[PDB]
Amino acid sequence: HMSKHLYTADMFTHGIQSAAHFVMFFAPWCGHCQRLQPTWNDLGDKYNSMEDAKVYVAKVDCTAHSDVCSAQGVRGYPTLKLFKPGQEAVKYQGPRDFQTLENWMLQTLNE
Repeated sequence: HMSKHLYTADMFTHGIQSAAHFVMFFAPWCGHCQRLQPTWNDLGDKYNSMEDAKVYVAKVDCTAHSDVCSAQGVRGYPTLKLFKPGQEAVKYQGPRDFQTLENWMLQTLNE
């Protein structure tokens, strides 16, 4: 369930410079991260396949890429960041249900 929408370090570095990304930094031992996996998969399934996609939904396993999580100043798990090419990243804080996540992502995209 956590295998879906996983990015490599290289995919992350280039992806966040090519298009908007809502990225989940997580750990397999993170209980909140586990419960969030199915919602994040739905978000990815809906948006990552869209034609002419303006946003992409991805994951970075911190236990696989500690160097990436360190560089992103990750504090606590999961950490939800929206990256926009050129602009500065925004850490999401708030309820983690599908409707709220989607609405915040959409509002934050056009700012």
